[PDB]
Amino acid sequence: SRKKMGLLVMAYGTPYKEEDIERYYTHIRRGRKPEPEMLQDLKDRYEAIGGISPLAQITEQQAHNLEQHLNEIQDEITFKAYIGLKHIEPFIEDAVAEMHKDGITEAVSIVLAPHFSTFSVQSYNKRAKEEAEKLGGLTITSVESWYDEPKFVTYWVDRVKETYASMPEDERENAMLIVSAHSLPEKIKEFGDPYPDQLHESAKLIAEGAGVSEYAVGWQSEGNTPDPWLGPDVQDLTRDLFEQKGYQAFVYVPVGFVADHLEVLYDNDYECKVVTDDIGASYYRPEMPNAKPEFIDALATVVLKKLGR
Ligand SMILES: [Cl-]
Ligand SMILES: [Cl-]
Ligand SMILES: [Co+2]
Ligand SMILES: [Mg+2]
Ligand SMILES: [Mg+2]
Ligand SMILES: [Mg+2]
Repeated sequence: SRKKMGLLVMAYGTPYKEEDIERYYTHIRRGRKPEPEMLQDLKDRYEAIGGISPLAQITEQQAHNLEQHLNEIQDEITFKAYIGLKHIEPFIEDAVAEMHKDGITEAVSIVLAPHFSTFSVQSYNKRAKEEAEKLGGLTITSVESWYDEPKFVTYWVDRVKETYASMPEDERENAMLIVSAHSLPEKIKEFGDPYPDQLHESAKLIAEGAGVSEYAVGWQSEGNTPDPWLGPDVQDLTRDLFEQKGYQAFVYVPVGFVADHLEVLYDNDYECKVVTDDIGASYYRPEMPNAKPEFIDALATVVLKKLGR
């Protein structure tokens, strides 16, 4: 009775083992192999955050729990998850070819990043669709953004409320909430890319829901292309706000990220923590969504809304 549909779950990708780091960052750096000192530094960072292998496992669990949950909560469609990644196998093109090979004719896609950008989401969506077109007989409907899904907002609102409630009274009245996403080159503005506006809306929605009146928006994890990247960076922002108003606690919500990956476990929990430690402020960073049931239900809702179900 049920209609079969592919569920294409797309993400940046993460290395699967230490020996993957070289090829992974080469791919990110557009063919430019990192120098030996950069490779060793990267290996050290991954060791510092508890190792590499749990990273890719999170994406796999998110895709599979999403598949199973979608299949449980409605009775019209049977979904089959396929993971397509940007910077490591299985690549996006590989996943589409496999759906096509398995006889899938209709699919829905979603990127594991809630905010639309021309650089990331649009590019993944275009690549998926071009491959489907090249093969023929397979169509894909693509989710473009989902930062504004109530259930996803609620996830972060609830985590923020819990954090502020755990604070001693003096920190609670002198805390600052920093809401962030991965920086992109500023030149996306040339196309009217709504990515920065969507991060600001994410921050508004989360702060409002949590009852937090003092918050700011920052960016993190900028690459090293020559042209300017979106700022301010979370490290500079933290220090600027501290020098400005003397906050005693900083709460970091990297809403652009969905998992315990390097850019959270290192770029927040180490790099921002260095700054808060230096200024004598408390550091808080609530749990990332990962594959938790509340997050999986939000993602399932997004997918079913996109399909008009
Ligand atoms: Cl959409
Ligand atoms: Cl959008
Ligand atoms: Co990055
Ligand atoms: Mg080894
Ligand atoms: Mg929308
Ligand atoms: Mg960095």
